[PDB]
Amino acid sequence: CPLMVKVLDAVRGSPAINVAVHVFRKAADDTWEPFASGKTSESGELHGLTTEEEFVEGIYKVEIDTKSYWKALGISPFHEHAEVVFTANDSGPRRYTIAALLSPYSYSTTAVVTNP
Amino acid sequence: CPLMVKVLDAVRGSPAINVAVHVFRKAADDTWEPFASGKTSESGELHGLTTEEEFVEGIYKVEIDTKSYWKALGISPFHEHAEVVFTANDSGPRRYTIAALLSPYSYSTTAVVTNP
Amino acid sequence: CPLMVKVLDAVRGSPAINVAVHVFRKAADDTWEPFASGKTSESGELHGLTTEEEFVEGIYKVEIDTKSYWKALGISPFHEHAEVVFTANDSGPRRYTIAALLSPYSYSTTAVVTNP
Amino acid sequence: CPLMVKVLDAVRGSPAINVAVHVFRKAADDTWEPFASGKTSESGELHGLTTEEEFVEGIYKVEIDTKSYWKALGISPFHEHAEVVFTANDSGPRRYTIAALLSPYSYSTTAVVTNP
Ligand SMILES: [Re]
Ligand SMILES: [Re]
Ligand SMILES: [Re]
Ligand SMILES: [Re]
Repeated sequence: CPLMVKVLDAVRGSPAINVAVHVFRKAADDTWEPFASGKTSESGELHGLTTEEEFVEGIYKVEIDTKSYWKALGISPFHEHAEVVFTANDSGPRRYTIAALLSPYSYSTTAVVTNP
Repeated sequence: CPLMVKVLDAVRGSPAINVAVHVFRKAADDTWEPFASGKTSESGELHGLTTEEEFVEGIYKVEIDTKSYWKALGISPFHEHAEVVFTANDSGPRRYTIAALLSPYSYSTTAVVTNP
Repeated sequence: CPLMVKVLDAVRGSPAINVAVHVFRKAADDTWEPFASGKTSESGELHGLTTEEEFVEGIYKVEIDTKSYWKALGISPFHEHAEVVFTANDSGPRRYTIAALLSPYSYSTTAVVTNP
Repeated sequence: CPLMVKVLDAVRGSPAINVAVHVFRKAADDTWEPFASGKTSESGELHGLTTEEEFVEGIYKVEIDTKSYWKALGISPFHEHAEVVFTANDSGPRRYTIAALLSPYSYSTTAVVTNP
């Protein structure tokens, strides 16, 4: 419940299905440790990355790999990786939605952060 | 010139060229009155809409004829047109740049106000 | 189920609660007829505007009035109305989400259009 | 100059001034190599990053130090920095303009490619 990633295609007005998502957390030594991963559903969303027990304060990186999405559309992408880096839970637990909007020459990302 | 409009196409990664733009100003009876109109240049820009003297404080609406633009490129888009409203306060001379970024199912608009 | 409007605040990373939403449909005579209305919930979303029986093909306008949201934040907005106009159901029934992202000097809107 | 970066602040409706920008180029071993860096001017622009000869085909990452920018304005933002990737193909001379629009919880990036 506390972390959900959503990916949308601005050209098609559609969810982006089968986008690979990787989450890393910055460790003590300043390296990126693996945290969680998954693939977006039919609705362009990925739920169940983590639990409130595991999603502690820290610096997180969310990566998306869109190759499979673009190729399913018959598109040969010129690049296919996007990353965002943020601080989480630093004023207490919140629920986070990280949304990306894709097009060929533009990219947006927005975070919505709510209470219970 | 105190008012410029700039339009960008996120599908082509290009200025949006020859796009029709209409600017309206809210009248005292709450109707939108025509103010100026034009078509974007080869750089995606439209200047010469107003002199400094004609550009008074008020609530302005910029309407961008995205429908015709996308259809001319063989694309059937979502919106009939793109619209943004912006307010000009009274001030010393200020330049207002209205920037739109277009995709077939999404757009974003920003008003940049600078003291020249 | 077929039409949902969502409004988000990009400054705060939050849903925009109590935003008034009005939907109009273009009639035979080219006037805008009232269609539906409501207010966004805690989650920034408004569901239950219409039913598949009523949401027929046509040209629709979705208006938002953000005054109550901004004033609750202690903000005195310089304008507080946004509109989008689109064609619906023209290739068969779809579900539509119309999302707006607000900030003081920018505005985005995106439509996501899916099947069952 | 064939590469320019432009950064806009959606909270203030202004160019984002004195913002640090780093540009990296992907190397043959898949690492990001430093390419150039600078700070935005009073118009929100950064030019002089590269000569035409140094700007070869490749995959480029533009990192914008949004964290420091927002903190300097008294705002605690979501992202540690903003990142966009763009690819340059081999071609006749082309100008690449990378445009970012910043809010504390959202940003959008676009690559505009023009034939001068
Ligand atoms: Re991508
Ligand atoms: Re404004
Ligand atoms: Re608004
Ligand atoms: Re690109």
